[PDB]
Amino acid sequence: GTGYDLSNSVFSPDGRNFQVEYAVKAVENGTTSIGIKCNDGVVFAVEKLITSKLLVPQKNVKIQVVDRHIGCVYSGLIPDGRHLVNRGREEAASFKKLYKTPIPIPAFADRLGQYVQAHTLYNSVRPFGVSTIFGGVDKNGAHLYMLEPSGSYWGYKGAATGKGRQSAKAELEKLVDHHPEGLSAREAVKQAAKIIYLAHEDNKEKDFELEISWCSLSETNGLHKFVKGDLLQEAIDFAQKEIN
Amino acid sequence: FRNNYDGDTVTFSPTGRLFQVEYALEAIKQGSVTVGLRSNTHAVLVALKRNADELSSYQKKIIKCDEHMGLSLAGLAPDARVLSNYLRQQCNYSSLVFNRKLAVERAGHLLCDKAQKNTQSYGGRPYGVGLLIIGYDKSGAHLLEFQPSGNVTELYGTAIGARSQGAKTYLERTLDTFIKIDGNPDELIKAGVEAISQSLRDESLTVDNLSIAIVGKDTPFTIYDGEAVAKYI
Amino acid sequence: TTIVGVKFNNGVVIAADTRSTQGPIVADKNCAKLHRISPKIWCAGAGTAADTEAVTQLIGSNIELHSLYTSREPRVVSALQMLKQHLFKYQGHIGAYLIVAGVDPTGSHLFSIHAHGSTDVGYYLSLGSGSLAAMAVLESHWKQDLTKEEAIKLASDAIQAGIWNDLGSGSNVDVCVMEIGKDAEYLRNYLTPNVREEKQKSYKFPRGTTAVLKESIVNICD
Amino acid sequence: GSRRYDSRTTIFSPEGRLYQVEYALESISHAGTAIGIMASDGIVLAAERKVTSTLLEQDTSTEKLYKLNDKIAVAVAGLTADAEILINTARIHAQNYLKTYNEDIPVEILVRRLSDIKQGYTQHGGLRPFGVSFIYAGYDDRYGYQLYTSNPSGNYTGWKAISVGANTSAAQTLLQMDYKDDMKVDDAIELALKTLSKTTDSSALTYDRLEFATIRKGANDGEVYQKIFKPQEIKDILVKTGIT
Amino acid sequence: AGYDRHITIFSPEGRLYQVEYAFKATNQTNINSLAVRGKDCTVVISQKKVPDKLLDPTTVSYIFCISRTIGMVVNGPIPDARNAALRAKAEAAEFRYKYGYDMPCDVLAKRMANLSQIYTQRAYMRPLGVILTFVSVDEELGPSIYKTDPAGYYVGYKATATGPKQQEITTNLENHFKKSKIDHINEESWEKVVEFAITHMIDALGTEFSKNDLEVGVATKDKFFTLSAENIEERLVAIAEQD
Amino acid sequence: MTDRYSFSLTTFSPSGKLGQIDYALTAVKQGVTSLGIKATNGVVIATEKKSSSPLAMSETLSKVSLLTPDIGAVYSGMGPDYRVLVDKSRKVAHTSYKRIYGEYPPTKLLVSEVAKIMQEATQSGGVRPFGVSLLIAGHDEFNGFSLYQVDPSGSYFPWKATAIGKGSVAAKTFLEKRWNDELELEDAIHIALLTLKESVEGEFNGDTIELAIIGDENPDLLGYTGIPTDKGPRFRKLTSQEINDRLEAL
Amino acid sequence: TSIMAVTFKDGVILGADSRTTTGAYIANRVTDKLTRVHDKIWCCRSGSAADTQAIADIVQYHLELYTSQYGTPSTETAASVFKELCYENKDNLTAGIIVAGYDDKNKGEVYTIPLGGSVHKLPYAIAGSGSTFIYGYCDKNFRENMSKEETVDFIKHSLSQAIKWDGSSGGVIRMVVLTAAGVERLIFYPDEYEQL
Amino acid sequence: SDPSSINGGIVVAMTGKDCVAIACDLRLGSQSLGVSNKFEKIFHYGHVFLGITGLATDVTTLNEMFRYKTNLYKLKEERAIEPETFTQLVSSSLYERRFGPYFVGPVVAGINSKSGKPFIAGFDLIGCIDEAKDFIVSGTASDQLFGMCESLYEPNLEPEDLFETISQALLNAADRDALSGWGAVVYIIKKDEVVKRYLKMRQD
Ligand SMILES: CC(C)C[C@H](NC(=O)[C@H](Cc1ccccc1)NC(=O)c1cnccn1)B(O)O
Ligand SMILES: CC(C)C[C@H](NC(=O)[C@H](Cc1ccccc1)NC(=O)c1cnccn1)B(O)O
Repeated sequence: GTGYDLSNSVFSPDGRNFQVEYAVKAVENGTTSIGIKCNDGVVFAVEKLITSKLLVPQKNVKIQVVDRHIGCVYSGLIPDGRHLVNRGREEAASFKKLYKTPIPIPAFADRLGQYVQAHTLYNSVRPFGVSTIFGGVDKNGAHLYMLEPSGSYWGYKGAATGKGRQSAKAELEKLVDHHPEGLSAREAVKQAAKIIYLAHEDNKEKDFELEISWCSLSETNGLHKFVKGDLLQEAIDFAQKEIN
Repeated sequence: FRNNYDGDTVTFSPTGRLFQVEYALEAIKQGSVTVGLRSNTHAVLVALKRNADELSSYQKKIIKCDEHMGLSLAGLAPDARVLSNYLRQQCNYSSLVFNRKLAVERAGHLLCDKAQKNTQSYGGRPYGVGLLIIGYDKSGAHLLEFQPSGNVTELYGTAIGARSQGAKTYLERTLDTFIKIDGNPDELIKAGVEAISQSLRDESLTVDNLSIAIVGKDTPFTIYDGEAVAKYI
Repeated sequence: TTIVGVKFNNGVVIAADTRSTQGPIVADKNCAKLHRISPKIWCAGAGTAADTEAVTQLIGSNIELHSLYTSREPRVVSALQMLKQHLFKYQGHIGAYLIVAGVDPTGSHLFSIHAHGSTDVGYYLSLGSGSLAAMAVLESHWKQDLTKEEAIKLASDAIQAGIWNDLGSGSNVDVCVMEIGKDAEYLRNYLTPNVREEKQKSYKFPRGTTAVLKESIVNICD
Repeated sequence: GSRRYDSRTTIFSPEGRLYQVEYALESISHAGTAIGIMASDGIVLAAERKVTSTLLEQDTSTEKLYKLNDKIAVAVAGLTADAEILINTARIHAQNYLKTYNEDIPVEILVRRLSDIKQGYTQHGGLRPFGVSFIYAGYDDRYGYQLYTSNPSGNYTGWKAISVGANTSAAQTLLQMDYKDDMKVDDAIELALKTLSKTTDSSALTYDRLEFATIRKGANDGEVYQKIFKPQEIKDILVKTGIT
Repeated sequence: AGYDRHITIFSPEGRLYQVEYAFKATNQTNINSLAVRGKDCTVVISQKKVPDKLLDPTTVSYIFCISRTIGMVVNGPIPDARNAALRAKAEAAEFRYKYGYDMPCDVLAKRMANLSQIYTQRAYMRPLGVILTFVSVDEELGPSIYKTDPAGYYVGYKATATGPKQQEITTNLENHFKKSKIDHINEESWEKVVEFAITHMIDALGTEFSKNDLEVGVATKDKFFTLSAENIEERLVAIAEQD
Repeated sequence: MTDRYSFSLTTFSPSGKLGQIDYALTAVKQGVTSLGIKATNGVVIATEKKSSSPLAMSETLSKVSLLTPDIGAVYSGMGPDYRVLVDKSRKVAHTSYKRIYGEYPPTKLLVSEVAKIMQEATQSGGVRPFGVSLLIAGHDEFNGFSLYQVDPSGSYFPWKATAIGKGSVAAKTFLEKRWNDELELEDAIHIALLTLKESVEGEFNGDTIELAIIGDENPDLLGYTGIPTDKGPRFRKLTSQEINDRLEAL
Repeated sequence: TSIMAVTFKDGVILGADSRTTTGAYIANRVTDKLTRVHDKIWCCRSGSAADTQAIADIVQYHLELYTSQYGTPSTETAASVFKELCYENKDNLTAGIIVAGYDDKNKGEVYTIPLGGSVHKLPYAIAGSGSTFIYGYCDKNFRENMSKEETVDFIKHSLSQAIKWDGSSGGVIRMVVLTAAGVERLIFYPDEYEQL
Repeated sequence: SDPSSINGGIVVAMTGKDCVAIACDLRLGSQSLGVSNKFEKIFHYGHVFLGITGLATDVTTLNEMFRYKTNLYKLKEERAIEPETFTQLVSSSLYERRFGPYFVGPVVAGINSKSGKPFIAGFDLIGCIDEAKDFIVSGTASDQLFGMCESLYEPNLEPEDLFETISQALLNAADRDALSGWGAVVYIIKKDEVVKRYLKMRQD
């Protein structure tokens, strides 16, 4: 029969969970966001669609910090992302409380993973309507991750999600090939700005706003910080020039 | 299609839509129009109040949350009572525990997170109301738009409710003028009443028909109704 | 009470006296202080009698269920862990003081457990009010590499120290021998050096001595 | 969510009947007939064992007749497992009463309680009812010998003679015809066996297909005796009544 | 009527479709794995497929270190796999605390099969679309392989294989054991037993492997560990000096 | 989260059937044949080890389980369902009986407990009935030797002999011809082996066949000596070798 | 009880006496107060035998679970788990615990957890009833970056003095050596240490 | 203060030749004040006899509890509970209240209906079983009873002799206890019959 796609924890005859697959659709419908891992850190960037002149610029911050050393960005249902980050923050506090050290990024990845997977186990809950790009610096270097509505996650050299994920993935793949020796923090920021400008064409009708954050061993000491003023404007220019 | 996926908030449609949330959004559109706008010194709410009969009262649209914060509503009024009340408590908790006036931005995030919980769990329902939140905090004047989906946006100006698109285009046009209307409350309200009148159709905005609210630099959030709004008609 | 435990080259032996007391009064001249947790894990108990019987049977039961669940012989360290965690939970209020011993698939074992939940490992141990009499003997005659027979002697002598010198202990000696390759042998009343001498007189009364007021047959059937 | 799969066991039909009670009653109607007859000097319980085999150990068997008290017993028609759940609580209730008042529980009090437990499964908790009908046979010092009946609805009534299970209507008609108030136990025994013998859906009514019990004031005591008939005893009494 | 295919209640045929569809999900990842027993070791081999160039190959794994002595390979989607991994770790740590010895491979297997059985009976829980192969050198049973499915079934194996191409490997291995007549691989070192497993993975699948196509787990007395890309290469070099 | 299936999943249909119980019994019908036979001085339970791979070690999967030293079980239907029922049966024998009278429960009462656990799966919220039928055989001082069948509904009945699963109807018939009330235990083991050969397709040896008895006390199986009143379990699983010995006099 | 842990050039050493007492009775004279909570993280136990064991068992459990998910825990993490238990249950515990561990990145580390459940990271630490008597000796004789042989001698002399004066201390001196090399068990009998 | 010394009361049991005997006094007091001289402390479930000394309210409660449990037992087991088994049921029932115990000293007497073997046992208030081959004593005159029994007793007494013995043991122990006496009752239990006799004794 049918109806296999009306309830969350239900396996279809081919072993799929359609409700999760439907969540992915909401993700694909979202703004494009990305992460680039560099030689000693990680860079996150995202497209903010300017719906109106009335949206105060620089105000509606999308990138989110967890603990002091982890950045999170997501595409899809924005509230769903905040919910996940709220949990991540609890998840990290609990770890730090018992173990004293700040949570390793792989450890934190699984925390989010297990939680997201939990929301595919019961028909009394709905799967998460976001894919999340997150990472930071720990005891053994930089880590970048992307997590899907199924709870699937892996480590990434570079990652993208949302409307322009294909442009971005193509742009990311080139960097991997033209720089096998490892990008640097400053370069990955300029590059980040470029990649968002290039996935913006898949939505070129509405203006947009750029947001970048980074966590680098040498540049931010390991701490997640936002990219502001001069370094943001310099990144904007590099992208604005490489669009022509 | 749609009929099979709109039973509750726990169900995704094949295109990734959540229809119960979209249906909640429809209660906003059916609500009476309300406007919000701010300078760097003040923030203003203007609301068109609706009556049932000419023998009925006009139902209140503006609620105060703290001395520095308040909101206007469009949609299910009880839902606004529940949400303003929660906000009142959060405003209150910040003062008692931290001796700190709650950041309007932070109130934004709290309302988002509270609405969200009702969009992912069984037996719950989305909230059926839109809210416009103005306040004056440690970083100045603020205006927020709350949608029952959980989406909260900071703006210079906006409007929600029936025929709200009128005022929204007016504010979008006026932007550069009103953002500067600092240290003059009566002129910011005038711009707000002019914004709200761009969404009139049915009738004119009368004395017991208008509701205005103001907060800023040295002005605690205060509600104006009736005779007290006369000088703006 | 005097309970001891003594390791030998190929196993472990435990023993106990058979006296129970309330205040100065001997309640039981022949109770059994040796308990079976499983066929090859046995336990000597001192303290509150109900408590050692209960804690021993509870963990025995649960050890049995574990064995069935895992298709394995029970290990002494399992009984040790479960008993200590139980006693710890009851802060001491369960007055069980135990010498736990046995053989299992990791070899032979000897441990002690105190009421508050602390455990000790040794080649020779004693607990109870007779603890010092018996330990004095053990500290005097124990050596490493005892034969099974030397161990039974050493253990049995330790309890005798308790029986003769401690008013808290008396009557008989019970032993249990657990050898690595063999079935555990429980040896109820291994020594009975306290047989009451024949009484001087018989107190059997001429029938009718006792005055009766009234009599009736009791219904047992239904 | 779950609501989808809820059969809603406790709603009314448009005609104001309880679906699950009615269907339970329908299940009861296929069960081996049980007969209860009260006389002046005692009570009789008889029941047809539904489905039998050469290999079924009858000496160790019990499926229809259960002792609740030293003075109360029941005959079962329906699901044996469901009945045992109810029988066990009934034994407890009897003992609770005995401990409280130091008197054996009056027959009705016990019956009302069991009937109340059944009624509850009809009004709340969304569970299926017990697929059981009981005939209660008992003695107490207020009413003497009593015969009661309860069904999945939690309704109960008192009878001079009654049947439950299969072919009740035919059996009720037969009992109505031959029953007389001045009956003795021995006459009641004969009536019960005639009635079952005339309503079996089997070829013939043999001992191995019956359970039999009597509650007698056995006059030589001046106290009441529950006799659960052993297989040989049924074979004897089946000959006396003239069925062989 | 038609809901007998959505939650785990019986169909008129006495079947549980949701369990059957969970078995289907196990193959979603298109990865094959096999396990063999040595004289005093146990080896698991599993294919490693990294399609996307953007991935960090070092984070792509279906092998888990459950405890100091137990390893587990999973055939099925990663999020369910990790769910099962987390549980097994927790269950293994707790067993050691409560009972004072290391949880045996087979006992953990039984425990996970029991949890899986529960999802088979209770409506509110879905089965996990995974198959779990547990391996160790048990201090009592020696080299050990125990495997559990979404039906809550589990058993011990001389050797086993799991995935879309399960049968190819199975028959291959079945043939060896008819030939060798014994119930393990006669080899003293884990290095040669790893080699045997890779060799028979190559014959049965008819495919050659580079150092980045495989993933190996080895269980010895008191450790279970996984081989590095370079440890694999060393194994791949050694087999080539013979073919 | 939270089990919100607080309603029955087994309900009555208009004809009065309990659907899930029927469907469970259907699952039992597909299961490998098992059987029990009661002799004068013992009981035998037997079944076929239907291995799922020649790579599997069939000893690591016992179908005949010990419940108490004098009680054993076997089943037909869903293996995992059986396994958890064994865990529960073993536990309830302790919690509801041993921990209260210091002895193991008589067969009928332990059966009665198992049956209750199965009845509950028929009525409670959010569960399905167990997809198994059990045969429980045991001994106790006051009731002697006794065989019981327990069905998914929770009903149980005492048997002289019976079979469940795949070839039950044929096997039940074969037992009706061969059974008498004077059977010695060895005779019953013989009948059991004959009856099971009709059900087994492939190889029929001590590796394929799983057979257990409830007979005399086994002091050699006790593990300790010194308590006269502990005279050893009456439950004994026969070895591969013990089976093959009786298959030559077949 | 006399217990100590000392960081040196190559790692860290743990030392203890072997006496447990009930009043003036020696309930155990060969006690092992040096307890392993991970391959290269150990602790010294003082106070209640029951309390410290129950605490140590809980910690070992946590660290085993930590290792399964995250990999070798730092000595600092081990100390944190100990602390959390000792602090949160300060009203029902009598546990004086020294945590010492070897790590490749921090060499040897020592954390002391006294009664209230506070944590203190030190080059070396002494505790137990017997420790009072060697505060002077240890303060005067400890140097950083000593050799293994030097460190064995420092602990040996220190504990023998503590054993000498404290009735609650005695038996054998046990040590555990924690370095990159490995874990080494040392034992010193009365006939050797008494005459130092 | 001491719940075991408020109401007062003694129970004693002995084994003989193919028989057992159990006896109690009849007093129920409230400190110095005698309240009732008809307070029997022996009860029986089928052929199993139980005497309880101690706090009267707990004596009554425990009787009602064992009646309840033995009734249920008999319904399920379809046989009368045996002395060995009942002893276990008493023990586990008392230990169940370990930290809020019943203030009682129970005593079990009976002959196993299957084996003919005479059986007695005694318990502490928290369920510890003392299973003597010779005699069990309980109550506020237990010291006196131990003295009487340890001298008067000899093995394998005939029912008529055992009667004389146990009666003297009780009577003379009671007369040295302010809180025991006021009448006395003795049960002589044989396989087949049980005889019950009220003794004549001092009423002070
Ligand atoms: C453990 C038992 C079997 C052995 C000895 N214990 C006893 O005799 C203890 C001594 C004691 C302990 C705590 C409180 C009051 C009395 N006596 C009893 O347990 C006891 C049991 N039943 C009746 C009367 N006394 B012992 O360890 O000296
Ligand atoms: C850590 C333990 C094993 C060692 C010593 N503790 C004991 O001997 C303690 C008493 C004590 C003495 C002096 C100072 C503090 C506490 N004794 C026990 O814990 C004890 C004694 N007997 C049986 C069970 N536990 B100690 O720290 O002096």
